[PDB]
Amino acid sequence: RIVEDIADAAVIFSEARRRQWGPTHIARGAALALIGLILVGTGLSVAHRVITG
Amino acid sequence: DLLGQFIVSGIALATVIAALAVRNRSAVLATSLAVTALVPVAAAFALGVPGDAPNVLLAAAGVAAWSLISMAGSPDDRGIAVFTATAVTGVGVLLVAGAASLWVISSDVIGCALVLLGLIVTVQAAQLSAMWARFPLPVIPAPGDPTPAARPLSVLADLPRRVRVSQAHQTGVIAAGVLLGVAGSVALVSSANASPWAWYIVVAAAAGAALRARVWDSAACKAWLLGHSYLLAVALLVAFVIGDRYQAALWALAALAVLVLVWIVAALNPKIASPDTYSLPMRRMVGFLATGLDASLIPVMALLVGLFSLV
Amino acid sequence: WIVAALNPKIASPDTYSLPMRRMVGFLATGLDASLIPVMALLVGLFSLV
Amino acid sequence: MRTEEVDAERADYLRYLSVVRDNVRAHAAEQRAALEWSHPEPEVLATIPGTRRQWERDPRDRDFLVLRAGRHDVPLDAALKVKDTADEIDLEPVAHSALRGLLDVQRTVRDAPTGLDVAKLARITVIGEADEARAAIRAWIAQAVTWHDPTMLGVALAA
Amino acid sequence: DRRSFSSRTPVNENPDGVQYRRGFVTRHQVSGWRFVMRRIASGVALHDTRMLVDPLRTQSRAVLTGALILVTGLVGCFIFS
Amino acid sequence: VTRHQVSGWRFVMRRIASGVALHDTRMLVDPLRTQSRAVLTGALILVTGLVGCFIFSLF
Amino acid sequence: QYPDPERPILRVADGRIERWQVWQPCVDVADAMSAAEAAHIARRLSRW
Repeated sequence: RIVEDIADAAVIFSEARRRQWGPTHIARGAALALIGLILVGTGLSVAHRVITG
Repeated sequence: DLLGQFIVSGIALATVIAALAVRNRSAVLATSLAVTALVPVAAAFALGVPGDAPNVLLAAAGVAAWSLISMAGSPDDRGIAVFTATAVTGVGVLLVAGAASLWVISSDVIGCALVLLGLIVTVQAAQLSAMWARFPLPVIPAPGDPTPAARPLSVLADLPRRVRVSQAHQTGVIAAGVLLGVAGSVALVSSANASPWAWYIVVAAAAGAALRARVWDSAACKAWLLGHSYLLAVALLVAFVIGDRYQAALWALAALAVLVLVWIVAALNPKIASPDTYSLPMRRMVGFLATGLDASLIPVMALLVGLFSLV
Repeated sequence: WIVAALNPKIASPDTYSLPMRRMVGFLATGLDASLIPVMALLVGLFSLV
Repeated sequence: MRTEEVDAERADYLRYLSVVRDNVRAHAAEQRAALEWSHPEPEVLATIPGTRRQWERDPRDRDFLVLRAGRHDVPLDAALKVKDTADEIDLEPVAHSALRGLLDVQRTVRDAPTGLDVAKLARITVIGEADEARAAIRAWIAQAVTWHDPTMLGVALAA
Repeated sequence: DRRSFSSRTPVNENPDGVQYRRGFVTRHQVSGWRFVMRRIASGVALHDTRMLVDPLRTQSRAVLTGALILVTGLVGCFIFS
Repeated sequence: VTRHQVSGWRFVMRRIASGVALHDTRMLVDPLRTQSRAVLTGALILVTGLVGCFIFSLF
Repeated sequence: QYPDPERPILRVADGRIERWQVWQPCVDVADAMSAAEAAHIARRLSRW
């Protein structure tokens, strides 16, 4: 296709993106947050001992 | 000794030329080499400056130059957000480091400068991208008779490439925005038992980020935005432990726990992350709130840095 | 003068933005506007009243 | 009466324009669909002599004795007429610019199956290299004979 | 009513019909440019350009208001001395 | 003399000026006018701060 | 004498069929057939 109105020419040629936020990126966000939390708590106590008592 | 710098210089020059040489055949190895090429260059142009900051300045200039000259000489993509973000953050840190090096700085003005630069770049992110994409600028005519020519079909056949490049640039710009928006906000509160206006500033900037993420639509951009509070929390945590305090660290963990709790209760509950099920007045109030936050930011920043006190 | 002599795209006001050549207007309005009160300072008229 | 209102009106007109562009693109889709249906590429015609579409061309149909030769820009037979009634009144710049930039690129279909009709030619004379000619000749002559009843049109040769 | 004269412009068909070369951005042109660049810049962040509510300009004018109130308080306490 | 009669006069004796320095009489936008009020207002900022500082000693 | 649209003149370029008017390519990608292809066409069609 050929479009000249740059407004549509951007709101049309950016749909090869599956960009929909939707209720599925929320899952990976929650999961990786949880994983980081667990690891950082453990490593926090790790360094807490490798540097103090 | 010096040999630690001769090695860096040689490796970095070799990588520069090799990444400039394989562009034509691979176009995929080329960009990986280009990305890794800016870790040694900054080492050589900073440690190469003898001293302790009067040295980060040249490193920032080097990464900015390398990023800029590699992004332009590139195909459609893979010059992804990584390059533009390095470029913007290098330019900002160079601007701030010059003032820090040639003059004296309270080591708090630094935090003010960085949070300001981050807020500025984030707020004016889109326009800057549309600039860097080099769109076909409008042709607004006078009410006389300079009846202009229609755009040739060539530039209209080249447009889908520019659109993707625009999306990429704007993601990268937001990335560097949050990256600096935390790179200062951590150098602020962590120093040694500072003023509560710093507390309100960091929480205001975090809420301003997390409230901007209702604007954009590219998922990666929204993720970068929402993640600023999280990255801030973890950076404070490690700066505390290395700061040798061991008291509010567990408080940072408490905060991070609330963050992941709200994340979870939002995750398996597709009735709170749904803007439709809410009310119009609440939408309007959230908007007014997001306006009020970043409105209030700059005056309270000036108060905190103390320029109402010089006068 | 030289870089604008042998390079006929900097001395043609058509190839700039619309809002960039806009502000140059503001700049050229402020500069001559401030010029009279600044003279009052230098001459030291304010040290008489 | 300051810039806000005129900008609102600008935005409204541009939205209307987007709608019209979508509609005319649908019309162009119909047109290219039909023209591809009735003059397929000179390889599919190997499969046509079998199925029930071989003598599917009749003297009442809009495509009759039309011989395809290639692809180029067909001018979109639909109308696209605006009802301009002004005596050189000055129209808003940022709207008129958009409409003008529309009425020139969405008026001609992109590469579409052309038509070398022979119902009103009575003589064709090609010029140029030997077999490049006999190519297009054999091409449209087969495309002609394949669609129309052998009891309706005749061909003659001398070589 | 007041019998207004809507702006008009015909042709020329003579010698003085292609001699002016005067580049001067009129108010309308700068308004139009502002609007176009704020309808593109809202087509790569919102992914719809019906332009009913623009929050980007809202953000930018908010930070501007912060700056202006900053300078206002600055001088209003500079007069304090 | 109504204002329309004077609102007219200053307009024609500006359309003439744009005539001989700008070489176009469309008068869509005229920097010469800006040139006038700019240097003009820098006189006012003087005269007011003149008054505002004369009154400053009046405490 | 400005050839009539009927009984016209046609020149065959590499992929053009350029009409004769005063060069108005009139086709930008031409449809060309091969000999053996037409042979197989005739063969198939002689059946019904």
